[PDB]
Amino acid sequence: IPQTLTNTNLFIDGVSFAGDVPSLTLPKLAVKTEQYRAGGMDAPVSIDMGLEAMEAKFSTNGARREALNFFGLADQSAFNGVFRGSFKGQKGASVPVVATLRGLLKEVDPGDWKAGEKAEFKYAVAVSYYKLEVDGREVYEIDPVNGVRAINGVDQLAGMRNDLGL
Amino acid sequence: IPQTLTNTNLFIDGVSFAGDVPSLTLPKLAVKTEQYRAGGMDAPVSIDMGLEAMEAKFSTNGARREALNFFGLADQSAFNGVFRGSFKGQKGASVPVVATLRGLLKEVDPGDWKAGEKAEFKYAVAVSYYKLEVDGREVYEIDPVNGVRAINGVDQLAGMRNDLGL
Amino acid sequence: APGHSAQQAVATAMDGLAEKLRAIAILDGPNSTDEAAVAYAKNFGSKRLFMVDPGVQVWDSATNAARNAPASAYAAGLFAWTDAEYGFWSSPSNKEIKGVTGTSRPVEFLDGDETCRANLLNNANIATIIRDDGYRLWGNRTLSSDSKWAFVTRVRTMDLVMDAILAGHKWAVDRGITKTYVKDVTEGLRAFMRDLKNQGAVINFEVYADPDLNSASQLAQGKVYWNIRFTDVPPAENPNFRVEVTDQWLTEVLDVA
Amino acid sequence: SFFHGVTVTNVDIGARTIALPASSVIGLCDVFTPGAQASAKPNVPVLLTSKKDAAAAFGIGSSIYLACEAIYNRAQAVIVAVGVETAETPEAQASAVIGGISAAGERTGLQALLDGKSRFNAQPRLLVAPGHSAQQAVATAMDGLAEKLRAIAILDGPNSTDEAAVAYAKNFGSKRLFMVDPGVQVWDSATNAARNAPASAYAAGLFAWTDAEYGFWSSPSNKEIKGVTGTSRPVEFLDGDETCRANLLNNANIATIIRDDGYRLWGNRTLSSDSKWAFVTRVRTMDLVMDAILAGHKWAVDRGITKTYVKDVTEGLRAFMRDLKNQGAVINFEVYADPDLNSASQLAQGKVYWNIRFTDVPPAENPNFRVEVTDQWLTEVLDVA
Amino acid sequence: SFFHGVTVTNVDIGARTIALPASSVIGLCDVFTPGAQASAKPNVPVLLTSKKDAAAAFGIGSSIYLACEAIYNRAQAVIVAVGVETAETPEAQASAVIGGISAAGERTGLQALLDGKSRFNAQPRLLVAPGHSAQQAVATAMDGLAEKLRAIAILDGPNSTDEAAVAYAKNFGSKRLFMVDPGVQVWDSATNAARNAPASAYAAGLFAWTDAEYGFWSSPSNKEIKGVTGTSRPVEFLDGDETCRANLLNNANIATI
Repeated sequence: IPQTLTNTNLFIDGVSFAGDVPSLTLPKLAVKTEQYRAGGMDAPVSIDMGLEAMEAKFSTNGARREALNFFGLADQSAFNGVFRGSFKGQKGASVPVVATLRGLLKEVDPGDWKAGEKAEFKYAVAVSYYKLEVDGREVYEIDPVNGVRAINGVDQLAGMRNDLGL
Repeated sequence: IPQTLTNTNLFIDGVSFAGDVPSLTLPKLAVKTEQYRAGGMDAPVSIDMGLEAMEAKFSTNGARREALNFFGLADQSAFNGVFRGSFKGQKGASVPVVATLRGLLKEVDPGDWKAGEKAEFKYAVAVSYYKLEVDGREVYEIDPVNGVRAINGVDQLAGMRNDLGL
Repeated sequence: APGHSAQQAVATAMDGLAEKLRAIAILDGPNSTDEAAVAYAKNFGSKRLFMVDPGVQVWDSATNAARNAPASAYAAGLFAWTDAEYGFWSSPSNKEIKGVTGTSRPVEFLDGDETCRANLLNNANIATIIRDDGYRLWGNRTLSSDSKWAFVTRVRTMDLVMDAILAGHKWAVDRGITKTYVKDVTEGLRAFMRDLKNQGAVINFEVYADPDLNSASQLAQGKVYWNIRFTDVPPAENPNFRVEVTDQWLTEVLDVA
Repeated sequence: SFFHGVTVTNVDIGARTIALPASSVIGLCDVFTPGAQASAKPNVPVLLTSKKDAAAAFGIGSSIYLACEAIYNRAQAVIVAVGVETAETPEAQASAVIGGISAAGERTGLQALLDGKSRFNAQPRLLVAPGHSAQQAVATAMDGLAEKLRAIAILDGPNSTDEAAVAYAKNFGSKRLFMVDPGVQVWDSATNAARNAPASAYAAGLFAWTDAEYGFWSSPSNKEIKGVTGTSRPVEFLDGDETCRANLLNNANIATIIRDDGYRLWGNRTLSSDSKWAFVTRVRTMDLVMDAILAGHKWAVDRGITKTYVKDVTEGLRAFMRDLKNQGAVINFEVYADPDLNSASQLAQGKVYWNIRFTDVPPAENPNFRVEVTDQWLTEVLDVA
Repeated sequence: SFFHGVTVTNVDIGARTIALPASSVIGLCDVFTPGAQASAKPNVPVLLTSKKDAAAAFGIGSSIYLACEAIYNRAQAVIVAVGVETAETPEAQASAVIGGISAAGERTGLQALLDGKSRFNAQPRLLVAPGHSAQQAVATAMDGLAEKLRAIAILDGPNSTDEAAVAYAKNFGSKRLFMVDPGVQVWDSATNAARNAPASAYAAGLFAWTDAEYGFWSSPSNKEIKGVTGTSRPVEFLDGDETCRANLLNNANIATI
């Protein structure tokens, strides 16, 4: 049932960037693993050790102001932004995929201005909070400063929250 | 007798992904070796030291839900999934190659959403259990947490199982 | 059923229910004498029934005097504890009945076959309570005409193994049969089964989808079959310490050296 | 009633035997007792795909069922069984197994196996008659049938002694006949004691497995008879010619069963006066090669002869033949349309001829490890160095 | 009955002999008396892995069992024994041990050893016939068989004197035949007195041990025959050529102890 992504749009603070954003990138949600090899067994196995540093990145190719004006902002996690993306599907009805991500803008990379090529600024928000929804349905909600890694409702850290006494 | 792979399909939990899975990848079954050079001989030789960390990876290019909803799931080795692949063969009769692999989803990488290119999510299950069959015949069965590396029936760790007293 | 159990009627009810349940029914036979207990045990032979004869004697603080309990309550309680801190597949044979003091009849137990009161009751398929002031239970055996189901360990394993299977294959009891339905289930089984092997519960196993039964007719009518043949942990019982007091190592010491 | 849930059913099911599925079909003819459960009218060839069908079709404690299990234990193959109702005398038993046209209704006994094709497409490539085979009569019937079939007929000679077996083998010389003397001795779990089987069943079963996972053109000489334990007579086998009991039986053209507890078969040779057809590999190849040809040139047996008919067939042959060469079956070949025969007369009368001369894979046998314990490499080590 | 506890059983079990497990199998052919306990039909090659099997298979006081112990004491090896029912005359005894096809049923006597493979995969690499070996007939049979087998046949010549032994050795010259003359003298604890063994059993046993902890390609020349005490004739051995009894027997191609 071919889905595929058709169109994409990017918000920062309500301000639509319907225009300059030729690339989005959601934070690669990865676990920490640590290949556990130990007594009684050959071949490791790997363990949930917590997630990796979620970093998301978009790249407007316009001097956009509304994006540049969050860089190094004293209040880390002030930059909010929402990465919406419509997946078409061969049978018409498009699936809205939307990923709000309160984080810290971190860095800004304007590449080689060449007087004949889309300048293309770049950005890389060090994501703090991150909720990825599909068809208006929570699939992920990863909150580090709180410990709320919750796959579609069920909170996989509800058990460690207690043992830590949070 | 040319074989080659024709078509491929991917299961996660019974749910067929007959649709979005342009790439599968079975876990590269590798041994640990350790090039043994020692007294009385020039040139090493290499020793069975146990296997390497089996990791498998598929990559649906649709916001599929049924796949995303296993990431970082508290219960490592809850993600099951079966990687089926039909090898044609010039003489018609296709050889079913199928590789069930109970493992931990580990990580999910949605690449560059570009508003004009298959978004292509990515996945990388840290495989725990893994049984690869050919023509409905067990070729591999690697189980680390148990020590059951069994090439088509015969269990090559049956001898170390005893010495360890498992 | 504490006390209400000497009565053959209640015990029969316990057995029938216990079957319609797959639950070890813990009886307490006639507290008085041993001849009665044995005679009573011969009336049964039902797998599930597991009897405990010596009525425990615990010191009730309230009345400040030795009460007299029916024993079945303490057996069941310790059964639960054994399921937890040891495993549901480990017998409660040698485990300590917490609380309580003596019994209502001193139970003898020694070595060398003999008429050891314990050996007697544990050859009529009855569990007793031995050692100082009701120290512990004694008897993995159960009331069963069938020798295969002689051990409660066997029965309990064979039951609770399946409890774990069903509580896990809940999804498998509905759903449109697909091409891969048979395999989803035969693998799901190999998962739970394997895990049980890992944590000791069993020793090897074998699951597959019995072909000589799986048919178009049965499938159209929803049904389908599988085999789950496995082996259960034999509880070590009757260690035979053979000993010879020789004079071999005599010269090896003493003389000169 | 229809229970809605998940029935946990406690039932003894003693270990999946496991068996690689084969193709080469087996014409089984043994005895049994038609009871209430053994649903199978005596002289009616039934088809079997598993032990469950064997049971439902024949008394679990029937000679038929024993042979069926002896086959399945090795390979899940398609069997065509014929339940010869247990007779009394050896003469009556032998006659009832051989059968014939007799009852105007149908072909009884072994002749019922000729119904295998047209009934279930199961044209027996391997004929077998467990026990009913010591009798020279039944064996002669097996040979004749086997010819009218092109099927290796697997006999089991007199289980007792070797002199009898040799004397018995000298009575034959018929290409197809392939004998197995030592009656296998398998531990029947039911009675909990060493049963005594006729051996032919296990040979045929392993024959099927060899056809599959090795090739129909590979001998079953050195292959492991699955199931079973010892034999009914310890078979000797060593090196250096000698009177090695195995070497003896495999010089009277008989296959034996050697190595620990009936480890494996032993003998590619077959009962044949003609030395050319000494190897079962030769016969089986020459037969099944043609089975593959005909099952493929079905179209060629009708149709208006055109100018290109001769060529369509000589090329179609070169296709199947070539494929067999590719997968090892043969080593080179040569097909053409024999001119000195193809004529206007023969063609008007439908007929036409071709040659298919080819060579078959010689099974390596008798490796002669010549060895000399010298003192050549002595100075090369030890002294000083 | 099934005792549930820990049976302290007082029983004389005289010292684990201890023995490194070997592989090279031994074709043993001796005599015994088929009684009620010695469960082993005379001309049927049985397999043995320990003294307990030897006892249950042959009268504890049988020549078979004596040889079995003589082997085990050195090395826990796989033996293929054939109980030649005790005959009367030396001629009848010799003939009954040599055997042949005789009974159409099976190969009797030493020829029963050819059933070792195909019965139990125990193709005798070491043939041995305790005592039944002074007889030139049995030795010839051992040689022929040994050839039809590629197995070192271990003879024991006439225990008495050395002239007889030498004269006896000159009758052979067959590669496989390997003779051991001095009949070992071991202290039988049972009768409490110096028994007299034929030596071939101890040689074969040590042969097996040498194959294991040294290699099948290492000679047993200088290796220690476990168990046993003196011989039935003090063997001299010194240096300087001379008439050293050992040097004599080891120039007529005979091994001594």
